[PDB]
Amino acid sequence: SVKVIATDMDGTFLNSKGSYDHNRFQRILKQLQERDIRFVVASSNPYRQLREHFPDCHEQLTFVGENGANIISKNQSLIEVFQQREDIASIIYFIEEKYPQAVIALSGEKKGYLKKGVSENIVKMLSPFFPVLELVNSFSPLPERFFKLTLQVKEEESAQIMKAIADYKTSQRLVGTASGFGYIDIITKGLHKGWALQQLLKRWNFTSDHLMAFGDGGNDIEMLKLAKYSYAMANAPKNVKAAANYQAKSNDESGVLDVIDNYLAS
Ligand SMILES: [Mg+2]
Repeated sequence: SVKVIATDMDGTFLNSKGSYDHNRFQRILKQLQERDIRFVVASSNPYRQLREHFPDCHEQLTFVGENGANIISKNQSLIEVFQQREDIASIIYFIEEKYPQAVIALSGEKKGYLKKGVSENIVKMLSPFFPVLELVNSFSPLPERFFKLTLQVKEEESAQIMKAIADYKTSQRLVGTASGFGYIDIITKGLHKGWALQQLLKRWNFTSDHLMAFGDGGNDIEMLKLAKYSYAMANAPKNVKAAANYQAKSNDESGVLDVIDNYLAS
């Protein structure tokens, strides 16, 4: 009895080439709509970057970006929660002083920011997760309103740095969540994809019993635990599989659309 379908993007809905079966999807979408089944894109990426994947139908979908702080539906802003400048400045000072190896990117309403001096190769890596990317000589004072920050770090120091963040004075406001191999999103504490879906379920008057959800990452775990019909991609790591009730094929075998066509076929 599925009424909302929510999917992660990178590593899940998207294949390893960063694309998906457009035709198969649009035909599925027509089906979902005529059944009043809601479709939710739930990603750490900014909304502006998520809509580009759905050029011809984005206005018919709901988007959860920034892991949760920004929600758009029907091409309209439903929720936008910004971090406090004082908190941002403070966690930045802490990371610069304590973990100089982490590359810091700020994710703003309209663009992203890196510090000048970051290597071209990093700039080239990140520039994909941002509409526009501006380089500044300092973060103090700050530039725009910001949904989240992103740290690029060695995957092996990831846990340590996340714990350092959780133990810092900004603790009640800011928390890290693994948003990919070698990445930590510093989000407003509690504003994760599970929270986002709860807000949408509560607003559409459904329960988690009607939720089907797909993920492959740490930042998908609250969402997966929430959804009764929770799917870890075949390519997800053990801990993310632990949070799911069902396993899908890999993102390179259209694992998401496969499950959806299966449900519909039911
Ligand atoms: Mg992912």
